[PDB]
Amino acid sequence: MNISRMNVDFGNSMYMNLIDGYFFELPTNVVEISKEAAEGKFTSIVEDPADLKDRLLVSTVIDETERYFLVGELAEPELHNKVESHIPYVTFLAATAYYQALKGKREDNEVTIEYFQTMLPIWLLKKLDKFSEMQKRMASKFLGTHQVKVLTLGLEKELTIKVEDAACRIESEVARWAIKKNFDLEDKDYAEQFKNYDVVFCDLGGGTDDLVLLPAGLKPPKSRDSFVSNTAPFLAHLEKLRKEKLLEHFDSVRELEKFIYSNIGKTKMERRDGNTGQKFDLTDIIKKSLKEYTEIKIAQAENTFPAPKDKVYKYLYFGGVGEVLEESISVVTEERYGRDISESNHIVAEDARLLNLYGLEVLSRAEQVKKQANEKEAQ
Ligand SMILES: Nc1ncnc2c1ncn2[C@@H]1O[C@H](COP(=O)(O)OP(=O)(O)O)[C@@H](O)[C@H]1O
Ligand SMILES: [Mg+2]
Repeated sequence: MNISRMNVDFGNSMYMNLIDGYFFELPTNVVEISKEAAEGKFTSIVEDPADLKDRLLVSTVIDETERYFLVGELAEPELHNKVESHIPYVTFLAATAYYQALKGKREDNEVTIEYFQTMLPIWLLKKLDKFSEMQKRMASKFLGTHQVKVLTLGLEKELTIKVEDAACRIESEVARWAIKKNFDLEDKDYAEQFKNYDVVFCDLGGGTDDLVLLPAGLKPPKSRDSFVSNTAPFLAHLEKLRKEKLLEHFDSVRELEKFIYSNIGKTKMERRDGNTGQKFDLTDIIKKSLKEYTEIKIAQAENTFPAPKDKVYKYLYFGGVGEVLEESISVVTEERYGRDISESNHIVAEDARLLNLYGLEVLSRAEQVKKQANEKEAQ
């Protein structure tokens, strides 16, 4: 099987990837188990490749040792350095094997990837004096030939995966390409509102909040000071909310997190007991808590890059939390700056959760065009 473009967002909450324009995502969990635990782990055969996604049991050889991993939703009932940790690498292998099983032939045991692309979080890059070298090591982790075994009964095989070319971009910053261009590499009219304003890109996530200062026209950051990461996370805010106000309704922060993004955006946020179908309106409690958090976010962003009083900044909010907070952001910015500045200067991205990934996708299409241009000039 041949893959032209593969773009990966190793999130803290979800692994997400686009493979030749095809989207799917997996829970980030990777649990390492022993050989005997993996045997007699999985009991009944599966035949439909789609079922593999929730049943990812793989092995791969690491430092000449064959090790066994539960990946994604199968790892569920059981901030890492993205470069030196095996977790992203193992997730990538399982993801690729899943896509092969879903879209490819049973007897095809080989996958070639022309162009692999991922990225690194700002909090990790800022620890080093040079971003480029860490990004190069990240890319090198995926370049070349790898093998993985699928041990899920019914879909067993050892897959050889060959990555011909690989690159690593900067999270949050790279998302600007999803605003600048569409996948046909046309300039977006949507980006014109940022033609004359420096923009603070606010990547609001579950575990970090990363901000990039983009000079007018969504141009590259001027220096290292234009990249900032914060850690007083959204998940801690939810788990404090759960233990204080909602202990009755959620036994884990993951449950509360799932209920919120599933239910934010409608007028009533209703919790549904499965046994008796009884109803609990949790709307007031939740929007109130989200507004609190948003007030902290707006203030952080405002204070992160001290806008000089002869400059007007605009703010573009994204990430999965940005998506959830969209309503809250509109309310809070209107209270704080007035309606006019709220609407024109505080923008929540559409596809906020997927913007980084989409930025990779745009770069991979430009790269793909560049390649074909180069190869035809080669005569
Ligand atoms: N459809 C969705 N699936 C999963 N999470 C979502 C979804 N929509 C919004 N979210 C929110 O996205 C957050 C994860 O944000 P993300 O940008 O992935 O940051 P991180 O990678 O740090 O978790 C979750 O806390 C969740 O509340
Ligand atoms: Mg992210």
